[PDB]
Amino acid sequence: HAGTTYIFSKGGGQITYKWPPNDRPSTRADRLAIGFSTVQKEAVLVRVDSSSGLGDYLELHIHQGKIGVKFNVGTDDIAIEESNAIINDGKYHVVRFTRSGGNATLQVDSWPVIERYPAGRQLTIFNSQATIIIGGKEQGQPFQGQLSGLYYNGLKVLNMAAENDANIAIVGNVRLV
Amino acid sequence: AQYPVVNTNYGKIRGLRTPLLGPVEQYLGVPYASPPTGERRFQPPEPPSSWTGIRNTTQFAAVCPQHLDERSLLHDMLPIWFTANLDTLMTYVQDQNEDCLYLNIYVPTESKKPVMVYIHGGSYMEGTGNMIDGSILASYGNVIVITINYRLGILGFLSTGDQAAKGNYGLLDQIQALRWIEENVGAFGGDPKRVTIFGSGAGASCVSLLTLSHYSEGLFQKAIIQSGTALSSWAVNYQPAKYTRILADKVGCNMLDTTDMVECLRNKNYKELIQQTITPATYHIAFGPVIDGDVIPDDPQILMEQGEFLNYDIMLGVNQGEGLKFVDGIVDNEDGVTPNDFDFSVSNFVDNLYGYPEGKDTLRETIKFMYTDWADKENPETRRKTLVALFTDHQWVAPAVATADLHAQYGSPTYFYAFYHHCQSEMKPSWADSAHGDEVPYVFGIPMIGPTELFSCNFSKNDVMLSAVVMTYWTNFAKTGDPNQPVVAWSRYNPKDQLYLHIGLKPRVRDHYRATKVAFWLELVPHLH
Ligand SMILES: *[C@@H]1O[C@H](CO)[C@@H](O)[C@H](O)[C@H]1NC(C)=O
Ligand SMILES: *[C@@H]1O[C@H](CO)[C@@H](O)[C@H](O)[C@H]1NC(C)=O
Ligand SMILES: [Ca+2]
Ligand SMILES: [Cl-]
Ligand SMILES: [Cl-]
Repeated sequence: HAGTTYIFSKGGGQITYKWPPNDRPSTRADRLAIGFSTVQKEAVLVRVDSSSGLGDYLELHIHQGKIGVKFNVGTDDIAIEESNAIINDGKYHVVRFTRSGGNATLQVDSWPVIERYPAGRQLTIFNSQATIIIGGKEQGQPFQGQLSGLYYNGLKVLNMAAENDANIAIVGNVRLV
Repeated sequence: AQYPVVNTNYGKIRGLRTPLLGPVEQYLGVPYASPPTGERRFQPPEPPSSWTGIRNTTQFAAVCPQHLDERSLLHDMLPIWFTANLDTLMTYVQDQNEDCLYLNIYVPTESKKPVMVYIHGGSYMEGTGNMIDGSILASYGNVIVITINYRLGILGFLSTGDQAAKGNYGLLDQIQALRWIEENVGAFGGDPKRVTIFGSGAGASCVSLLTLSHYSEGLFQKAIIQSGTALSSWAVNYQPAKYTRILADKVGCNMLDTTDMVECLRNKNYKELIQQTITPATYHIAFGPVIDGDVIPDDPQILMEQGEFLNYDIMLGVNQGEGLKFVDGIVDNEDGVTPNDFDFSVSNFVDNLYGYPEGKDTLRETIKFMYTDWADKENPETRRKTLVALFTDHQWVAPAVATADLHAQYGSPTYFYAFYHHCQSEMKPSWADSAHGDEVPYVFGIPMIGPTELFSCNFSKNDVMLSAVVMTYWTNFAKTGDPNQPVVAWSRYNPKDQLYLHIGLKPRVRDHYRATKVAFWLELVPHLH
């Protein structure tokens, strides 16, 4: 774990970045990375949501001890998983996710890059990105463990949270190690 | 100080310091791409050559080729000031050259300034950025204003509908200009992270198309789309091969192979090409933007319905009576239109825009009903207004609102206006309301100086002040994404409340601009087919 780390304790917690309403980015390609440690089999780690009314979203999660991303940019849900690396072991891990239109990459540590190429024509724009929620409380799957080095499309979100950025709201059982 | 020099990434240029509001530095005839001549006719533009020493950019370069001829001209599509004043206008295009990719920079003397880039154009066939002087807007708004020249007509938009000539060269030119600006505006004290593109008419259509192209990514953040959209009958050419063939056959390039056909066209003298008459179906274009699958990747309707565009701050609008020309020839001595002329006029409209047999007896009767003032159905002057309204609604308002709704729906900050003012002049009959192009003088501060040869308006104190209001809104938007903010309140537009600014002597926020008429065109008329 390097630099700004946050610990998430029993009962849960949350870190929310709201984009100023006049400046919600729409993207054709995305890039998400984070460092984590957890013993949990189930949690939502990070979730980027489009404004109310729109279905587009991107969600980094753990399911059956395996890290993956599920996103939607207008066609269907597309899922990508590292379905071999056990990552719920209390040890530090890095996950890197890439999206390009309907296509996506994922890798964990130095394991081979997983690629996903969904079949049929695909929408490509993630519209009107409104909130980055870190912690999984809202999704009903709170994360417990540590997070560091969050990067989303250039935004080093956790540092921003460390430096009291106006748009960040920190709630619940979350501590700035 | 008087002839200031700026070192661009291609070498130093020398401009003029011009007084009018502080003085403005003018750099005219700056080259932004290599001449699209020879092998590079019907190809994408290429970057310009660099030079040593100082290059004078102190007068307008040669303009792009165009042949202005009543009867070749697309009258219904050109703004009133253009068609009203075409002698003193041919004056601005009398010096042509295929080598014409030049832009002009207006820099106010006064960190890093916003940049407004204007895309001129009436019909894609004509014009030059040079007839708009950006000095007043620049100096009043403390923003850099750039005007451009891009390839026009055949040279700018010829396409075969296959790989031989993919088209959109003029749009590619606008992109190349924006690339130049991104890399070089800093040297003039511009901020590449605050580039607003804007335009009126066919220029507005370009601006809308550019918001749908992956090529635009990073080159600008805001757009102002005045009196045009990507969705009108005349915004896009869905039948380029047909018109290219007519041209080829006229100039003796009859080969059937499209690759050989283009090479033959490529070696022809351009003057021979522009002298031809290729007349398009009424209200459509022979040469213009096409759906090539790369630059414009699909029908704009589909792209916008589906949300396939990035998040630009957008301002758009329309003028009260854009469609003045629709009543050419049928207005009598008393400024009225007869019932027979009303019928004929709606009948011909149906034939030109809804030429499906049958279902058109129905459509014609419905349109007549919709555009009759049932509370004053005998008044010939009202008949006239409604006819101008029919065409204005159909060609401008309905698609503007369609466009506004779709940007707003996908979360891009949207601002809508209805422009209800225009200058007193002889360019236009006294009964007419604000016509196509009438906003231009206000956006560019012309009243602050006086009448010009193109806008021979008799301006009043009110005109000066309305111009001040418009430029403040426009440049505020350039600065912050919000026309109310430099660092009367114009509410944001979303498709729920649909608030818009009524721009006139007394500006005011209102809602659902002509919603019933827009519904009629967008909702009812499609069903019924
Ligand atoms: C550029 O034009 C100015 C206009 O007066 C002139 O003085 C100057 O000599 C020209 N450029 C060069 C390189 O001489
Ligand atoms: C402007 O309006 C005035 C008002 O009487 C009148 O002289 C005429 O309509 C216009 N003036 C000029 C010089 O055209
Ligand atoms: Ca989408
Ligand atoms: Cl009516
Ligand atoms: Cl209405």
